[PDB]
Amino acid sequence: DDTVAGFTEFLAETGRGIESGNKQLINLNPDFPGLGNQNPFRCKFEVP
Amino acid sequence: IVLALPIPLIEKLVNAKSDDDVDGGDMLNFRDLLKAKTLHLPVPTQIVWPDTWDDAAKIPRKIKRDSNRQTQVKATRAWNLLNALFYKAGKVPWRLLPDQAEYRTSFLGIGFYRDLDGQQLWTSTAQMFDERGRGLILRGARAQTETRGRHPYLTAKDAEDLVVQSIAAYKAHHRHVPARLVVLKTSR
Amino acid sequence: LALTKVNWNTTQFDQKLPAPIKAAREVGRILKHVEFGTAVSSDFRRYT
Amino acid sequence: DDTVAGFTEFLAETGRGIESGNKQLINLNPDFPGLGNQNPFRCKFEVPDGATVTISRRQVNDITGIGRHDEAVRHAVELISSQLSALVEGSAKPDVIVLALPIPLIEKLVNAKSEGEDSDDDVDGGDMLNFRDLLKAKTLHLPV
Amino acid sequence: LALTKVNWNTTQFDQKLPAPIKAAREVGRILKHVEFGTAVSSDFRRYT
Amino acid sequence: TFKAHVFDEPMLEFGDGGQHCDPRQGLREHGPLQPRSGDVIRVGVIGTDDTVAGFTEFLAETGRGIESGNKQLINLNPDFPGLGNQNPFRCKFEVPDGATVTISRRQVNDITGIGRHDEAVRHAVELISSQLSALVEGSAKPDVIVLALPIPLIEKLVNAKDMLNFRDLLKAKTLHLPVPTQIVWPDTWDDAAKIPRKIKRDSNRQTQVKATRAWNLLNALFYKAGKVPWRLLPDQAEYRTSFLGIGFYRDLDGQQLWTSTAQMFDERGRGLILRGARAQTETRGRHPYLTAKDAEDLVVQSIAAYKAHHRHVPARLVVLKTSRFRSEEAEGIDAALGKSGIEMSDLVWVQESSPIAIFRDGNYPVLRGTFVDLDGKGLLYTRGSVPFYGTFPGLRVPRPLLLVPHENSDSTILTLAKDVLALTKVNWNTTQFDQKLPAPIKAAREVGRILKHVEFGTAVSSDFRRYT
Amino acid sequence: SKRITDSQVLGELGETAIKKIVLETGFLYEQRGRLEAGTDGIIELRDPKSGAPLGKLLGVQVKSTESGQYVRENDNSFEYLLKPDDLKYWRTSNIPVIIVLWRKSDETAYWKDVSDCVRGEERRLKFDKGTDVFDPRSADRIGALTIDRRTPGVFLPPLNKGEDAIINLLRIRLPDEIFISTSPFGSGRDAVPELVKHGNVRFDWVIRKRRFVSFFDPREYGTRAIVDLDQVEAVDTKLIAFNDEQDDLNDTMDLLRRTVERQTATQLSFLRKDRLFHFKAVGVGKSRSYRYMSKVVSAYSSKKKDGWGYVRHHAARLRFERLADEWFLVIDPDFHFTTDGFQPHRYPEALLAGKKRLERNAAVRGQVTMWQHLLVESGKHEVGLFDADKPAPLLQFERLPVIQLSQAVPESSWNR
Amino acid sequence: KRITDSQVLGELGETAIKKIVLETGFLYEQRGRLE
Amino acid sequence: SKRITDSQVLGELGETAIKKIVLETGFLYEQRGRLE
Amino acid sequence: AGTDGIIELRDPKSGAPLGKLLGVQVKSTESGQYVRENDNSFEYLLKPDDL
DNA sequence: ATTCGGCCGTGTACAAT
RNA sequence: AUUGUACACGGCCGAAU
DNA sequence: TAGACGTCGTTTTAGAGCT
DNA sequence: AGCTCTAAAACGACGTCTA
Ligand SMILES: [Ca+2]
Ligand SMILES: [Ca+2]
Ligand SMILES: [Ca+2]
Ligand SMILES: [Ca+2]
Repeated sequence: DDTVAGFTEFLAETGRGIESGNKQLINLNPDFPGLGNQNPFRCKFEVP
Repeated sequence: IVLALPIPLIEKLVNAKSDDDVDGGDMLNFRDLLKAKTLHLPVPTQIVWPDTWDDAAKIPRKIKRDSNRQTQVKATRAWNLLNALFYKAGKVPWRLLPDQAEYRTSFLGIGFYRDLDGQQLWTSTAQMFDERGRGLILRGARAQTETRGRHPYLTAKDAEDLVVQSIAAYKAHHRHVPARLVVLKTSR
Repeated sequence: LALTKVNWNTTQFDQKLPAPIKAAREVGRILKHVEFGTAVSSDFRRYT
Repeated sequence: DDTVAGFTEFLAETGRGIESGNKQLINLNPDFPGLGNQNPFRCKFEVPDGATVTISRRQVNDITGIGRHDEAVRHAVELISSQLSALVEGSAKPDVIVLALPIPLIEKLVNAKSEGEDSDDDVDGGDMLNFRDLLKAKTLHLPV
Repeated sequence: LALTKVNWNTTQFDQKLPAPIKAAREVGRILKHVEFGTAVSSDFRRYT
Repeated sequence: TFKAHVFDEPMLEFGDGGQHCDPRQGLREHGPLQPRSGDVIRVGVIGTDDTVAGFTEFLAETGRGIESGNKQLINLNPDFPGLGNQNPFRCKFEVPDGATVTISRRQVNDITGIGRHDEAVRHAVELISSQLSALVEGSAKPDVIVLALPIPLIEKLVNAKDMLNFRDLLKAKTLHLPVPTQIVWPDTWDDAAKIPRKIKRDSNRQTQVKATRAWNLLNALFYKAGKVPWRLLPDQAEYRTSFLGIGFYRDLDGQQLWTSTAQMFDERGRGLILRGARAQTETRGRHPYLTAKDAEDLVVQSIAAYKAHHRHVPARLVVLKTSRFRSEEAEGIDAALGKSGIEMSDLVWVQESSPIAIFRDGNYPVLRGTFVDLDGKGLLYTRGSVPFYGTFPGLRVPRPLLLVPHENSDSTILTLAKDVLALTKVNWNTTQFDQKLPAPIKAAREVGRILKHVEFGTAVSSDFRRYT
Repeated sequence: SKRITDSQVLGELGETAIKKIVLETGFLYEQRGRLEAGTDGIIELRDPKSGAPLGKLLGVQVKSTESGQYVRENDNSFEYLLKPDDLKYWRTSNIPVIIVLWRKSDETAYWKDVSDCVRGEERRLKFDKGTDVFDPRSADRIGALTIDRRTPGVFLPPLNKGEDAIINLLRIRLPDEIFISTSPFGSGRDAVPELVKHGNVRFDWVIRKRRFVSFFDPREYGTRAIVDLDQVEAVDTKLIAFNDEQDDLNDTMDLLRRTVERQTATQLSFLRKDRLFHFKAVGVGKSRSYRYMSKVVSAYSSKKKDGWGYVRHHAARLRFERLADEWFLVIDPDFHFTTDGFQPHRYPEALLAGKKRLERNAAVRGQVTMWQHLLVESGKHEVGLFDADKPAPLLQFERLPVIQLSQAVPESSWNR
Repeated sequence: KRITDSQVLGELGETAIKKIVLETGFLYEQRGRLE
Repeated sequence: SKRITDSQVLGELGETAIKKIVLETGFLYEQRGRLE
Repeated sequence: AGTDGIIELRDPKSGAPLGKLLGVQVKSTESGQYVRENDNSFEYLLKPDDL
């Protein structure tokens, strides 16, 4: 129940967008856009 | 389905420390065994360790007991994980852009893997070809043949039955044999 | 070189090995535990 | 392609509703309502494009050309399983796959009579293979 | 008597046999051709 | 009962992915499917000096543009854009210096002096073919050669003062020259000139408006230059298909019947190969059908031609014939397919003499593309009222095509009708897209006219540029 | 207090009523808010076949009325005066604007393009009650205003709901009983002269391969000398009519045509060199007229002219086909020319070519309906109404259900 | 995109009902895009 | 001759601004037609 | 439909509506970042069906 | 001879209601 | 023969008596 | 009888007015 | 400097003069 709740928050966290881990190389380490118009998959990752 | 293993379970299954004496050193791999034993299930499964969805989590390495494993940044982990999740959901993320004037080609990769006894050698093959339209098929099959040995290469009959199987799989989607067949192999 | 960009297991495209060669090895790991003669799905989503 | 087109039209026909066969017993033999207020499943049964696989006339003639009925059933199962494998790994993966068997295939596999001289009818043997049971068993690994 | 009305293969509710008995016979037809020791799906949608 | 269906007009492709339902309009917006290299299509002209100069100005007259012959229907009778940015072919047609061969008045009077029409036709053919050779060998090197026949020659070669046809004979005797030809009468490039008819000497020849004439003539010139104007827009996921049209033509003596075939298939990438060919071995007879052995050879030759471009055998083979498919032909075709491992096959008889028809309330006929299933036999209206044209461009009543598939056909009649209807829009001999017959069937008949005079065993070009 | 007068609600009633008419046509309506400047709405064209919005708009001005008569109403047409300020605003628009008139008393709606001025009077429109009705039948006409006819390459997909078309086929209801026998006569033609001597001529009989078949019993209403009575055993028609043998198709077709000839012998004469059924002319130089339903329509089946003249008998090529194990009859309209009405004309080239050139789908469809009415009536019960010397006809013809077409020809928009 | 016949049917019904209310004497206000 | 005075435009702008404020709040706003 | 609103021109001086319409489609985002957005420019990808 | 099926070839009228 | 349709005429073929 | 011109109904804000 | 009517615009049909 710790990991199930923990991973579920992560899926919602990716929906909000994740800041890039290294701004020096923005192409090798890009930031996950989120649920905006830049959504890489045009879908929502949800746990029903 | 995402299998979020807890830290104590990872310690027992992977690092095997909670270890007993070594018997041959061919310890079972939990991930490969789990994937094989649930091949009859209709939904693909994904294994995710806690340190990827939580930067606070730390799992020590198996042999180097005093050091945690180093992972990519959180943004990169989200990119790779969600792309795999999308692919396993039943859709192809991207495809090679095809040249307009190109031969209808089918790619067949051939590889070998040690048997569980550690001595014999089996043949595992993968086939890549783009279906009619915007799509890409990646099949994974094992040569339905009985010629067991330690040779990291195929036999004359074994290769023929393997190529025939790959062609039939291609003909199921295109209804015509490929113009070109490129066979990539891990041995001479 | 073109085949290295369709592995689908990672979003980083500087993969060393072509996908059919790489996919064959990934199938091999799972199939060590599948007894010979057992029919299994050929979908690569079950092995990646 | 005759059966695929025929069955696809039937699914659309059920959407428009089918009158009851026996009006005298309207409960034992009701009428399919179709799309609307009384849609029994609240869903549309559609066959998306690219989700159909056609059995060629040569493929049917290949199965019918086999003398032994048991061999013909086994050969047909391998043929349909290959088509089923291609359908589930394609871009348009269906929710359920319908095998609309053509009339000649049913005659050869169920009735077990061949257009030419029949072999397995002459040699009955201990028992006979059932095409439906074998097909379901040989496609248990497929996800659909 | 209640178990006779959950035979989803038909919509006519008057059924001579309870579903667990009926379903156990249907899976027998399919598993007749499955080699022993081969893992198969337990979902009944594959047998009905 | 009988279930109807109205197919939407198939979409075409005009290069750079340009999609439109009208060839002439699609060419205006996007240009030809295969863009011509360079900017000038050199056109050679043969004829009397007035005819040569008259046609030379006509090509220039097309550059300035031709006003639409009927303002009421500008979709059926459109203007010719000219050399602007809306050029239908994105190229200019020129008669380069030195690419002109003149028929002298003595030469013309030599032809008309022969009493026998057949002897005069043969004498004219050898004279014209000799002048064709001079143009080809010379430094001019045109891409397409236009033969502008003078009025006195037309009055003699076509009208009297079975019998030989000058166009068919001329085309056959020039099959060995690299440059394709194109016969043009003075009525095409000059409204003033009038040609009397053959039987009725009083009546002149009614012709289309000049804008329509320029559209059809220049499209043929562009196609004969070596580039495909347009192509059917391929579907997203369709079987790699090859279309083989089989037709029959009367022998020169007028009794025996040969087999002429035309094959059309998509090239690898943007292209559309149309091949006209004759059966390699023909058994003597008057039969409008085929024999099991020769029907096998036609398919085998057809597969090899497809395999030369694609390096793979076609997934689906569609055979269109002008006569009912008989058991001998079907089993002969099946034998060839098994050798090459073709999965699916269709055998359709394109009947044009069927009396079944469909009528609607109003003064206009049924829409083009309307289809009705008749016990597995299709009633396709390849011609009819066209919404794009705003009318029905034709005489009394369109006659529908009856498609009678053989029992050895994989696809349904609904699918075959859609393919047959689409195949009517790739007849490059004209820009009007409401053609009654599919291109493989029509091209086979047009090939038969030229091959009537070509002696058996002679190796001739399979390119359709030489027969259209 | 605040009041919403009947004029205001009626004005909003018209806008809603027109929106209801537009929506059931298949288009999209767009009611403009408080800041409307002379257009009460926007109409967007939709493709009924695919449902894709075509993206072509046109302004709408709705002028309602509870009751009353418009300007110069005469139960056929009326006039409407446009306000000059409204006319000026509509001219500046880059989209066509149509004015729709709604009357509550008879719930009728009429439409007209505001640019369709009559007699040069810019601010006067002349409606027509028979063709300006606002309803789904006018969908193609509305969309035609959205494009400039002067520019090439503009067109609209058909917007009508659909049409209904006749099939030019007549279902044949064969009698369930057929009279077959193995007659001693070798060939059919050999037995024809032998029938004349015996008498009792019916001529609905076909014999080939030494086997005899007819719908009537040869033992009465016809001769018996051509057949052996003992072997005449009556059998069901389904055994031979719907039988797969090619020979059983040929005799059935020949038997069907000969049976048809007797049924229509009152008005139809069957030519032999050309397999053509033409209306027999009563009176050498007397033109005829045949009446058929649709409505009362009288077509000059036999027509004569002056000079040496001719008689243009309406003709048909009656042919029989088997579809889905059910026999159908095909009608092929044609014309037959005769000098005195009985012997064939000798140069019908110019007459046939001249006549066939003129008619269109409207005329050809009329001939199909005329023939369909005649063959259906010719086999009806009580056609002779005597029960003796005139038995009920063997063949029953019934019209097929009307063919349904999803798309319809925009004939109304094609007015020149 | 596309507009299904069911989508336009709903707007036809709401317009038909609004038409019915108007000569009844009342006032009808069709709501916005949000359901 | 047709004129849309600044008063009507200002009133429509005020209504639109109030609707925008309401939607920013999170509620739903329905605008009444001519018969308001 | 394809468009989300219609803009009608109007002369600011006299208030006269010119009658010229102008289709408008509005895409609304919440704290997003357009594709390759600098401090002075960005890009946008139109759906093929919208074109 | 018939009865059913069909096909290919050469001319005129017309540019579409 | 810019282009095809419609119509008219003519020739011929396949199956059985 | 047609045909603007008019009165009547509302919103919408803003001004000249009496206070 | 507040109210309050009063102007000014638009739309919605409908008598009323005005010929
Ligand atoms: Ca993975
Ligand atoms: Ca079942
Ligand atoms: Ca040509
Ligand atoms: Ca309004």
